Amino acid sequence: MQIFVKTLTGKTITLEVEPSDTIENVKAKIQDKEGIPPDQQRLIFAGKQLEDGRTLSDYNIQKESTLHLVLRLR
Amino acid sequence: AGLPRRIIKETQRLLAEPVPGIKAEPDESNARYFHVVIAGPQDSPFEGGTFKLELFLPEEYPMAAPKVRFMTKIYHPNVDKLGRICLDILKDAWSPALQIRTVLLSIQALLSAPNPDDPLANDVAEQWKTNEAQAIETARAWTRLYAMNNI
Amino acid sequence: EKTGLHVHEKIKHMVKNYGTMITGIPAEILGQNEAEISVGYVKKMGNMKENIAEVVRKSEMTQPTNSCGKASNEVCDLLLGTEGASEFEKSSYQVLSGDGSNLKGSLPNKNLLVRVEMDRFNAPQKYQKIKREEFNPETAEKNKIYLLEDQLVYLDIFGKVIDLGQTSDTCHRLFNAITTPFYQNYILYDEYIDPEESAEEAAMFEMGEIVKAKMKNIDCWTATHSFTIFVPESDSEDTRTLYPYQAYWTSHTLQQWFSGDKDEKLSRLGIDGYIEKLALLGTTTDSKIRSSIYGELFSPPGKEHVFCTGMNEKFSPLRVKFKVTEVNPEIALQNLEEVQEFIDTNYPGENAKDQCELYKIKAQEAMTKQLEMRLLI
Repeated sequence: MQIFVKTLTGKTITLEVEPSDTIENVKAKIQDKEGIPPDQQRLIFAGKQLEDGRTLSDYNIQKESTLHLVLRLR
Repeated sequence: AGLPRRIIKETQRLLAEPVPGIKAEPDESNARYFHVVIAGPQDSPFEGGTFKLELFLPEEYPMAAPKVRFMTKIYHPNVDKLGRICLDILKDAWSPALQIRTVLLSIQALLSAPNPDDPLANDVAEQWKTNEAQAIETARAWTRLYAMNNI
Repeated sequence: EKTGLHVHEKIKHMVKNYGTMITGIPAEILGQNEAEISVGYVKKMGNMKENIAEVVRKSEMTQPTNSCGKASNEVCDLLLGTEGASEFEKSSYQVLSGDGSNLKGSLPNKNLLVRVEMDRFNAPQKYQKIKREEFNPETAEKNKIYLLEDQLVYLDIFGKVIDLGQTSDTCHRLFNAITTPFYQNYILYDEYIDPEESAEEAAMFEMGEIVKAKMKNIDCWTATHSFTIFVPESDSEDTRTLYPYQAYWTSHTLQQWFSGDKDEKLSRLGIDGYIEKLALLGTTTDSKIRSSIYGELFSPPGKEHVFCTGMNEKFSPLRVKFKVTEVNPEIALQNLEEVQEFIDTNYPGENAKDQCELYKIKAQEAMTKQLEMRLLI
């Protein structure tokens, strides 16, 4: 329902979502909260990268979860 | 099935007007499978080699990207241990205005322009970035070792 | 004696030199946080100090951000300050005039900072005929067209059903014209399908031309790129040019952007010259020139002719959005000089390379100490 996203800076930011919110949605949630486009972000959860066609319940994360926002890739 | 026209016509256009340095044929059985030989580009550590690939059209093809696998052993930092290549699009995904010929061309280009700052095989990328000249030396050795005498 | 070119000068020197350090996060926090996300890369047998060492060495926590939006964000909180930029967040972006008018006219001869956002048109290119009996908007694929026996809808990114203004008689026709089973679930704008072949293909062509038409009045837009531009106070119409500041996902850092002096190279376009190119991005319908210009503006230094080719041909149409505000050299150069204090205080060294090498090391140590902690059972 409402989740956390921790950056490497330790800047935790909290979002209100829905179990049937697509992962492409959370990134736009983040866009509205941080002014970072979704194409310039990558979310991982408990090791695993999250892909754009899936939902939080399909990754099995609800209530007080932390997603790591990753803002450097190669 | 074996249609649509799109796959049919792409497969004709590939056999009719092929990509210089690239041969790409359908498999007799399975029209969505493709045997590909790409020549080592001139002015590259793979010059004078021939490299076998398989290209598969997934069953959603026109909008899923085709899967590509190097069969031939190659010393390149954008091809992993299992001959997989990064087909990733930059701040975008695969559109259907991208066809098989674009991916074939793209692999070709990648052979000329090895990118170690986007590694898929870390040991070789890591050696490509510090001892480039020793990387390339081994690259030429491998193409002699695995990519010459292949037809 | 506090210029506009003094802020360009100082922020460019400082990014170039200290990289990730301009943010002013302590190395001990980088280390801990990276340790946290990387705990699971450590091998579980052998001597742990060596296994940890191996992970800590391969790390790249100190390498600067890559997200174009996180870069532009941190430019903002320098030039404007925390509370400064927090209330520049508010300002809604103005989409760029066909020709470039609103931007030119939104550029007084103060010390201003435009922040741009750039949107790509993420319109559906998939459609699926389906029975209504089995639809379920929270079950099916989003950003797609659905063709029911008697209605033609779009499921959008959030999973809203949006009707596409078609009678049920046209829908009926279309549904029933499309019989060959691999075109039941397929793509809208296939170029190999011929209206003058089948009724099926005429249908698939027609439904596609509907959707294309409707869709040019629907917010399909999603954000793709982020940057800033800096417009220092001049004393002329020529002694005035602009300085764009970006990064890019998996491409380059602001540090890299400055070290190949792209900002300067784009300031040698002219202000009208930049905006004219930038304006054409959103208005051309030729992919080859959308690609060309995109490369010219947004590629890392030097890869301008190969950044947007083959697989990275730009096919989505784009929408440039800008918002402006002003920069008090005095608050910005205090923001920067306050960062330089932090660096010199906590990461002392007489080369800057040395100050960074100290940062990294202190990061690595922190990280090593957290992992050492975490993995003692």
